[PDB]
Amino acid sequence: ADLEDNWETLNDNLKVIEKADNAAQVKDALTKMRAAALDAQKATPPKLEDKSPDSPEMKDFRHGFDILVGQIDDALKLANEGKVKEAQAAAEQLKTTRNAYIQKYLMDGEEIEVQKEVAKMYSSFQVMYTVGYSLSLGALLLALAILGGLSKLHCTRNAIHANLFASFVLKASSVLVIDGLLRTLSDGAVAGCRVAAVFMQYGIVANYCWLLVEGLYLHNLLGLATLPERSFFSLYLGIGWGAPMLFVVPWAVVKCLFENVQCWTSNDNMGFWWILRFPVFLAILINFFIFVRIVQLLVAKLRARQMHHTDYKFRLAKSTLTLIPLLGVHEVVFAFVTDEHAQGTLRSAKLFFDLFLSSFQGLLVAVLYCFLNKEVQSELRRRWHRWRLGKVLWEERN
Repeated sequence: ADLEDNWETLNDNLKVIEKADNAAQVKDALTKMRAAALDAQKATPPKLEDKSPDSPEMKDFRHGFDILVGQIDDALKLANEGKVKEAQAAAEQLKTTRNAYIQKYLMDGEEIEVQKEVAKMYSSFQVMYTVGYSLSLGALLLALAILGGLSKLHCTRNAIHANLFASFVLKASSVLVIDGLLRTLSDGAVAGCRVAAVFMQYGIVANYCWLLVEGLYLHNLLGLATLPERSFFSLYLGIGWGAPMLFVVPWAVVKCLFENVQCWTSNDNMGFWWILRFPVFLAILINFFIFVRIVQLLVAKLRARQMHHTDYKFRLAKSTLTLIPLLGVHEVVFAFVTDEHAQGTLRSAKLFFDLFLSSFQGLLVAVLYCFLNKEVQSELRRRWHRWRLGKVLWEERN
């Protein structure tokens, strides 16, 4: 019905035709273009809303679509004869008619301004996630700098975090190299982000095994609180790190050299479902059934008053069960919840909405586990006054 909708149908199906491998694909796309052209022909472009429906402009507008439908039918005849290449070549000539007959009626005084307003919004969203990730990066760089090299260093919990934070810092930095290189002999830099896109998919799944570790070593460790093994789990600590590398790295490094295109590799279906969608789904599934037993045993400690309102075990509990569903579900909606291709206008809205939450991802983890823990806040203020005292006595020495 709406002209922009039919106009989008025409553009996406041109793309379908351009990338088609057989006549049936071309035929189906041309069919959708014909139907779209027929609908658009009955609409009123913005520049002619004040004009009469019988105006010479509206008659010109409608004749352009008669020409287009004519060319579409010519391309259909070719596709129906199995002439894929000829039909594809014919489809490339539609843009010529659209530009000369219809394009002059969409770009008017008001509509040529919207073009820039929409443009400064996508470039604002471009820094809006760049800022998110830079702060998310900096948070984790600071969160690790305080936990690393301390009396916290003697903690094993403050290591299964130090790596969880290391998985989000590897990702955020990879995204700022993709973002950076995508706006800059030349192949000495063009292939430079290709090796960087590796770490991003690597550290995109990795931030889900470390999210598996946090869920299990609340259960297997604090949940049970009866088993002697606790520190010797390094055999499954920085080894859990291995699953988002083993069932990812070949499924993307070998599948890339097979069908490589741009820096940020696009949907290959067979390629990426095996690459990252495999271990991220394996991790979010088994993290739910442990989570529901976590709360099941947590409420048992209410009447028994074991895990008290001020227990260190209970603090970690109201911070890890706050990161297993929030982070888990919203980055599960990411792959397939609104799984229909639909159109580009509605597709980008999903992408930009996922990029916004996916940017400030490592900020909230750095806050929940590091900057919000009460024994972390205290040791920090302890050594601050001791350093300050240190400086005072140092000035007295000389």
